[PDB]
Amino acid sequence: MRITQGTFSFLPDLTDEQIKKQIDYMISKKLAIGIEYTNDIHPRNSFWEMWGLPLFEVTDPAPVLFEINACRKAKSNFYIKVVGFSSERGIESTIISFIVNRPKHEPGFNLIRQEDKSRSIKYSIQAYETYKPEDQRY
Amino acid sequence: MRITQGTFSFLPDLTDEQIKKQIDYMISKKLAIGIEYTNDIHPRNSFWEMWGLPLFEVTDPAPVLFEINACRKAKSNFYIKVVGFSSERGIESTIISFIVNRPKHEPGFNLIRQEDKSRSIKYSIQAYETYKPEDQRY
Amino acid sequence: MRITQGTFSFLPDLTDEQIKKQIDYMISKKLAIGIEYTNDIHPRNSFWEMWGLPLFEVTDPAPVLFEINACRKAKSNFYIKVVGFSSERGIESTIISFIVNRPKHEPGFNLIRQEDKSRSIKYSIQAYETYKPEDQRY
Amino acid sequence: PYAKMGYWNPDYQVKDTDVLALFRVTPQPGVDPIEAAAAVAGESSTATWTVVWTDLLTAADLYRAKAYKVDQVPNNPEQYFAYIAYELDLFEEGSIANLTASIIGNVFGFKAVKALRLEDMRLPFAYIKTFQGPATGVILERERLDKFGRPLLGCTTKPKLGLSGKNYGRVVYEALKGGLDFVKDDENINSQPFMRWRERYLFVMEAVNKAAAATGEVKGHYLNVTAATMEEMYARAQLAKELGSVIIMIDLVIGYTAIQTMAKWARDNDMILHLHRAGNSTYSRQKNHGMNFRVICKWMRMAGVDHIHAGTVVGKLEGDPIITRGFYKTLLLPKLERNLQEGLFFDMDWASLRKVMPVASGGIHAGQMHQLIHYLGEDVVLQFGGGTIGHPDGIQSGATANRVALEAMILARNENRDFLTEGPEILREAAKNCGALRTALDLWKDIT
Amino acid sequence: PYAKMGYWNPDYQVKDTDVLALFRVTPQPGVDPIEAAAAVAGESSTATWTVVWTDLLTAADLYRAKAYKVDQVPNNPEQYFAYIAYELDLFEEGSIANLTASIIGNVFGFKAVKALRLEDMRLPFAYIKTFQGPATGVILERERLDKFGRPLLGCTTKPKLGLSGKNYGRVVYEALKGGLDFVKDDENINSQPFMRWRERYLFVMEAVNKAAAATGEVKGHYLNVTAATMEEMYARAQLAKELGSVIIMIDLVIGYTAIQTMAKWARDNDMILHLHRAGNSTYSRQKNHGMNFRVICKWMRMAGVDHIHAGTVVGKLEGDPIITRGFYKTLLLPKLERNLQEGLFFDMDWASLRKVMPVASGGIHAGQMHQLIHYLGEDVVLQFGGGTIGHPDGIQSGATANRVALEAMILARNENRDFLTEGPEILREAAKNCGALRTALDLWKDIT
Amino acid sequence: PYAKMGYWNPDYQVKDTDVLALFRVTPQPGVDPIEAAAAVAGESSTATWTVVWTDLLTAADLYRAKAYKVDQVPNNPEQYFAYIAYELDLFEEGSIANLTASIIGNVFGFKAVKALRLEDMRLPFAYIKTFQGPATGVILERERLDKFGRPLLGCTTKPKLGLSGKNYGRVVYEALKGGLDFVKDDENINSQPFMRWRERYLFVMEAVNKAAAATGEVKGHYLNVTAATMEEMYARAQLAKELGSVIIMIDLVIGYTAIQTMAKWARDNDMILHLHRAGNSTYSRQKNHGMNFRVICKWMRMAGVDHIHAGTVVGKLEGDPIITRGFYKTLLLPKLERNLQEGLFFDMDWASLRKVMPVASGGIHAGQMHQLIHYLGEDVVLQFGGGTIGHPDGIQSGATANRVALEAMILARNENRDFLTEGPEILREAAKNCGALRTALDLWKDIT
Ligand SMILES: [Cl-]
Ligand SMILES: [Mg+2]
Ligand SMILES: [Mg+2]
Ligand SMILES: [Mg+2]
Repeated sequence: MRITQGTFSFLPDLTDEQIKKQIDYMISKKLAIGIEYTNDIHPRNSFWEMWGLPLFEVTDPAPVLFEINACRKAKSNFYIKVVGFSSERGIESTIISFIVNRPKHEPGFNLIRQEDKSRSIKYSIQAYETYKPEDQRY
Repeated sequence: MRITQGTFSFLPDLTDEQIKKQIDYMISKKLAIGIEYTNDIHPRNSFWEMWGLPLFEVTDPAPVLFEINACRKAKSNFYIKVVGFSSERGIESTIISFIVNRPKHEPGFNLIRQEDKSRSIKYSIQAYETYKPEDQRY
Repeated sequence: MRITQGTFSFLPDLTDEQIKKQIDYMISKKLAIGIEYTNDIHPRNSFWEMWGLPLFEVTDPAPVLFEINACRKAKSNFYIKVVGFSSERGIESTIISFIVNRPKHEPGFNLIRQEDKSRSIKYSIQAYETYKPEDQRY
Repeated sequence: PYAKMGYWNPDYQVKDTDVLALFRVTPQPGVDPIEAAAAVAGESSTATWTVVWTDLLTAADLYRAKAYKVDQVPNNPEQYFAYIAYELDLFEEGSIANLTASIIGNVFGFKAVKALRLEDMRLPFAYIKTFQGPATGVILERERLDKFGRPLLGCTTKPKLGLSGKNYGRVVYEALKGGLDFVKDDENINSQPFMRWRERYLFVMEAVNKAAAATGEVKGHYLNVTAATMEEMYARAQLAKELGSVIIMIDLVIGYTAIQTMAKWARDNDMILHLHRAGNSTYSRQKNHGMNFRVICKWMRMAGVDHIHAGTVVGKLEGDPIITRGFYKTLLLPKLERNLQEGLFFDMDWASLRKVMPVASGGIHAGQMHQLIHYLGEDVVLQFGGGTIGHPDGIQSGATANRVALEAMILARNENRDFLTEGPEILREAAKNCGALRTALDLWKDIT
Repeated sequence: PYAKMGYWNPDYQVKDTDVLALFRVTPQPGVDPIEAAAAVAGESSTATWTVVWTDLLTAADLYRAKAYKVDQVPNNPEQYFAYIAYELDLFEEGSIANLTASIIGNVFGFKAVKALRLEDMRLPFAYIKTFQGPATGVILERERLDKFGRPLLGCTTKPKLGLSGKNYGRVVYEALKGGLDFVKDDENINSQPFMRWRERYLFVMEAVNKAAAATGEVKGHYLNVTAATMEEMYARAQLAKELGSVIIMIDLVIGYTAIQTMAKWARDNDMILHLHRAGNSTYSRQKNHGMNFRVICKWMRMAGVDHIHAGTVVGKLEGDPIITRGFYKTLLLPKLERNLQEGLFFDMDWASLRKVMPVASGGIHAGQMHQLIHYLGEDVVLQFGGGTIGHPDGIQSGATANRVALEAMILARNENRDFLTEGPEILREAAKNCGALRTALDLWKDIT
Repeated sequence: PYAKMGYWNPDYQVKDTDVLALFRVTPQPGVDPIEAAAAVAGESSTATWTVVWTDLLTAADLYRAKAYKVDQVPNNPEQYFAYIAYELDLFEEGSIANLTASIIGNVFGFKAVKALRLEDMRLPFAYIKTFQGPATGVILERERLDKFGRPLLGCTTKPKLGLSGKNYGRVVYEALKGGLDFVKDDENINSQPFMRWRERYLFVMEAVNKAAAATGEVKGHYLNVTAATMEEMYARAQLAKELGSVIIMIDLVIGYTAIQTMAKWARDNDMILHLHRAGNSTYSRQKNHGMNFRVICKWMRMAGVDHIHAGTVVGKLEGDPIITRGFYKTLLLPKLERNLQEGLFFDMDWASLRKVMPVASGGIHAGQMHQLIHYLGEDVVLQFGGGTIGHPDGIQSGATANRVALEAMILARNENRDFLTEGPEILREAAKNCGALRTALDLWKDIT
């Protein structure tokens, strides 16, 4: 199935020119720009791996695009996303986050039902690929 | 990944001469010296298997080193550690514990998130090799 | 016994000239001036009877002194006090309160001990004159 | 006399600690605007039944509200804007009941005043600082959902009522799986003979977890905890919590104290708290009496709710877009700047209280998305009715069309396309890769 | 660099919401006052271990304290007054721990700063408005005691320690009956092998009720609830309550959080809350390090205690009278006005927080009453030691002399006698009708 | 008279049950050391306001503190060491408030004494036996962490403040994964408008569990439970517990009673309890007034905290190394032996109370590790600031360099290399297999 975390995940995968235009947006919003990657795609996995540090005070999308493609080469069978952080007072947080690479195939999640008191159930989801070590995923 | 339980796990694997010098330390601290091994590498696995009893009143590192190498031969695809126990009043406990053998490859751990009340999560880690019986690990 | 409610009750009963000088004080503090009387002298009797309304915006002590003496004539076997109320923000309350008449004799209070849980006691005080109707007191 | 009793003071200087109110006053036929304002001021403070000695035992002046400014309503000869100041020490800290009791209660005027509407309030910084503000707030809610840079999507279950627990969960599951971020209980659905609340909550949780496992997203369903007594609301809130719901809802009709009680509970238990407030309550399109919705927005942001319905400009609700923009600002901005066209009469610092999320609900569809993004911005929950459930291809499909249209419009906004002018072509380029959207667009363009 | 890192800003404009601190700074031999101030500012905020990318994820500037003004201490070439501003959003509402942790904790300076004392704080209105203030306060405490227009009188039980419950109650009863408004537990008397707390409380209540029945006044004894844990303090507080005590006490050494917890308990249970603070704690007559007592006075009035020892001018404690007058103002006034001679560096509005009662304790006797009324005013508790217990005629008699002297001085003050100049003749006219006072005056004039 | 009233007794014999204090006394210009000591003794016990019959109802002598020894401070003609004895029956069992109230409170001296510092205390065995001691203690803490034979590594989150929950968790996760055993909340970070406490705790737990899964180690984050009231601290402590945190922290400014309450809670709930105490609190480099830190160390080990900041010798804090060694011994040893150079004035048996872990924090970096191991030993938490976060290669990398340097130095210590002399070559041999360390070493040698 398609994982729909991300601002634009209901659109087709973004081309490099679309990606360029989103970097331009972030630049004009004056965001820090980070590249993060993971192959544990759980919705509560808040901390993907960082590909380098976020880029601050950026003025040209090309160095951002170069690092996206370097991450795509090093980590092609990972989810890769671009995050825009705002330092604006009373926001101080991500304001955009979108997928720039998906594995070729997504098996999805297992649903676990642990039966509890009366009719209540305690739920877990476990991404199928996480039943394997990191280097065997996707 | 490298498991970093142990006093010296951020250093390269110890040579036999380095190992010898650590036995000498323990001898001069007057420790009991134990050899323990496991292939369930969970951080809360407090009880590894003992390779023989601890050695008491030791004066020469050679018999300690001989048993380390015998354990390495019998259990090469296990974690093997050397532990120094103090009987000093108000300590009475391990005061040094370091790895002397690791499996050739470490796949690591699975993170399980069981969703609980509100936003809280109950966590488990499960070493990947533990999804298999002991004799099929590493 | 002497009841020692009042600002000056450890002094001898105030003469008319002393009383005059205290009215002058209140006038220069810009207080409302009330005359209150009671023959239930319990310390938690917060509400004595008012002799007329308080006098506001007073400039001459004579009308205050006239009403004190009129109350003394109408109620000679009562406690009579003069109260000064402040309307100053964050005070808004009595800031002086003194006796200007006492009955000729004070019998005092009964102490009641109602025994309660373990060693604790619930206490009441009852002024002896209050065992009689108002018109038979003092 | 009211103008001569202290209540009218043209020379009064407002302090940073004063609570200020702006009333739209319509004076009795042949009564003076100054006397009218004075009456309103003198009624919402120290009621002068003539001569009272006991006033002189207190700092009387402090407790009197001051009418300090009167302007003629521009475009209405018979109506006036009266500005009234209230000392901060009149008000219980942290209490909306006390604030509302103080201002709109005492405020009479039988003989001088024909009609009165409260238009706006300037709550001073030090007063606002006594309230919790949103339990979660926009920034934290987005961190919990891992959802950034776009409006959120929701809809109410259709039909409102009558589905069993199991068939109710079915709708919730389909809609969530199809694309929506949230589904909601109707404000009417509490606990009734056709369906009691515990089975609803139990089947809903199954739907919500199924939908998260099918999408890899955080999903939510606003479980309505509205009930007749506090203990009952707490019981319903406590089951949502126990079962791991991300969000609950309450109806504004529970009233201020139950709202504050619930806002504190949602803060203490990590729960998003959506407030339902009827967009077309009988108490709606008034120009004469009552209070304007911007005042409700201020008080609810102070009380501490996380979502409130704020209006659309387009669709079925026929709002003045600039007045609406004013409701959004009230909810979202850290500082409000006076702007008479938006109906904001005072500057106001929000004292770092968290942001409330506006909700746009009401006869909206996927073909208006450009207008919706343009008028309402990206911090908003857009709620689509039978805009989802009544897609000829299914609930999932209806959800997908709405979600694609939204992402496509936000992508064009970020690219700096003139998406308001080129919005229809943007939707049509999106529909090209999306049949559900193609089907959605054809349906709401052929007639409706 | 600290002056170049943002921390020194001579041009900064203080806001009404800023928390301000005035430190007396002694810079390292051969270091600049500007760099010294900057260091203090930069340490009590964002610690610059050089280069940190994560700062750029936040509104960094907001969190940095600003050194904005430096003056040379007049009469001391080597010491400087550094004024530092802190944004209000740094501070937890209602939390003294957080305030003190923030200000005096982070504030380092090893390389630039040799010594540092905190002299004063400007707590902004909106911050003060987040604290309860005194549980009771002066005005309410006087209404509960029915005692107006004079200082209150108290003393500690002598000996401090060793009396059984029954002999302890005896002293309490004699002293109260003789004239004193209050008797007190020593700060050392908690619960010990020579006497556990329950029997003390039980015999004290009998003494207190006996004394009220013998005088027709409200009487009180400060029962010390100080204990090692909160549950234990609560147990002791709960027995005082149960037995009907008007007043309890706590020791400042329990620390800030237990104090706030107790202040809220005393508000909720109608109990006057006296705080014991050592007048000559080893941490006393400093000019170099620590914090000045005026800051403790501000924080304790905010926390919510009802009494605190504030000093005398005369007697055994050798205070500068104008500095003391400054402590009293901090405790009692609704607004503080800068006055460098009193050591008040900031104007400060108290935001209608209740008044704390100063306590004057320490080597005072009845012959100094004119000086005591003149320096300390009428809102004060005067505590006399063996000034009462060690009267040759008995404890009752010692109490009576103190009480007569007090009433006589207040009567002369109200008559507008120049009671400071004619104080001895005033006491001597009073002693004429009062043998216990005659005896008291002879004793402290013959030698002592 | 004080020397003639009982308070000076040169012939007194100390008992094994006495509580002893050593004060550094500076007598009033032209006052006798014997009278000065006597004054201090007589003030911290039975206050002699002359003649009190009620003393004769008690075993008076028992309650009087005895000045029994006076020595001239060697190297300071005007200062004296006064040794004072207090009977054990004066003190409430298990109560730090009572101990501190008793000793440093009552202790006055206006007329005889100019300045007074408390230097050391001899708590007798039977008294110490009444306190819990550390909730966990060093030996148990290491068994829970499975970490033996080396210092532990930590750092505070940078920036101190301003990061959202999610970006805050990011730092925690990177640092822990990179090598650190612990990350910590700043003492300032409680619950504030930029970030409330529940979201912090929730994201931190995710970071901590992610880091354990990435390393196979036990990981911890000191969640700060410091709050304004006890109920609030308990709520924060109860969430740390619920979420499975190994460790929490409190600020010394909460004060003694909240500390004891928390120490008992941490014992009862299997939680390591770190105490934050400001290394450069304004109340720091005194020689004159206050109390020496060794006394705080004794009381906090008795109260029952598990970690306390004890100082470095090197780095930014300019400590006398032998005085520091004395603080470590106080915290760690089962018996203390008098040693005047370390500032330990009494022998003291610790009565089998558990060990507190010293924390070294303050301008330390990986290039000083040989000095750190040599001065501070292996039972210590070393906390590195931007020594980690501001590594040019990332937080993970900064953590790795610190961790490698530490292991390499401990390995050389165990091999019996003269690691203090050959420390730089040891670090350089380690950096050869470790780029992050190579990068770390170059940075702090080029200038800084
Ligand atoms: Cl479970
Ligand atoms: Mg709605
Ligand atoms: Mg006192
Ligand atoms: Mg620390």
